[PDB]
Amino acid sequence: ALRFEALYPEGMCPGWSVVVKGKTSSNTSMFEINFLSHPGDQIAFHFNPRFASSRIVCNSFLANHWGKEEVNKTFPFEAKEPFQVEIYSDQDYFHIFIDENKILQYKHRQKQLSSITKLQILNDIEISSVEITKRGL
Amino acid sequence: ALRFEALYPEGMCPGWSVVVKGKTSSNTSMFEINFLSHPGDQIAFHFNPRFASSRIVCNSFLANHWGKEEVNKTFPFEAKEPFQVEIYSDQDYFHIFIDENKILQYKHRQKQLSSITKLQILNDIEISSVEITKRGLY
Repeated sequence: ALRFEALYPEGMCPGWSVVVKGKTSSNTSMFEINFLSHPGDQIAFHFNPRFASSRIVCNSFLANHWGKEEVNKTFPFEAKEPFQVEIYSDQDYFHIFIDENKILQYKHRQKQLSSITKLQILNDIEISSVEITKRGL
Repeated sequence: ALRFEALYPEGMCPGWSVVVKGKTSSNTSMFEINFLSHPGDQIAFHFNPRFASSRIVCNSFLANHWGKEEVNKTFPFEAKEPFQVEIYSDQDYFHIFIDENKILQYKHRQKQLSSITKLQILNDIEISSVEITKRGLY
């Protein structure tokens, strides 16, 4: 289920911060935040907290398939408790901060960062706020 | 051209704030912020600062035509300089602020507030931030 999507045709990578605040209703479900590139809606970065297993799965969906999963055991989420996820990209990585602490970085596989124009948030997250802000200046 | 669009299928009206920061590139063009209703991306609320004449036009496209234009008495914007515009909706109005100071209110003409699922930003605005936030105690 699509919960939120933003489109910024000039490109939201690198140099933009994305802050998502909300909470997850179920202790067994999951949500994802995807950064998509044009053309073809390829997933440059897929950030997928899985509450049933208490893992964050990250990957990219390029050339119509997933690549190698990067699985992180740092899981700063609890069902029904508000959280804040901040994502920023520089020339080389996506950086994830959760409740103000650094969690992981994900190295770019899609190098056409400026073609990343869409932010998509799916599944079990009740969104209270999305903020997208230019920082690379 | 389209500068930004956001979609929240659960309906971003009423009880949501939208905060847009940016500046114009030209001294004499215009930009607009539209709230769009589902289905059909219909223009429930159109907010159009026009820098050539220094007028803000607000309107809706309903029943197949643009309604009566509401032209604001003042124009607090300056071209080529950062600004912060906030739009908040309750049961009766869109409320518009600049630098957190209320500019105008626009009475809802589209009554299907829950069907307003898209925020669209067009034309001469170099966006630096968009924030869309649910009001906690509505």
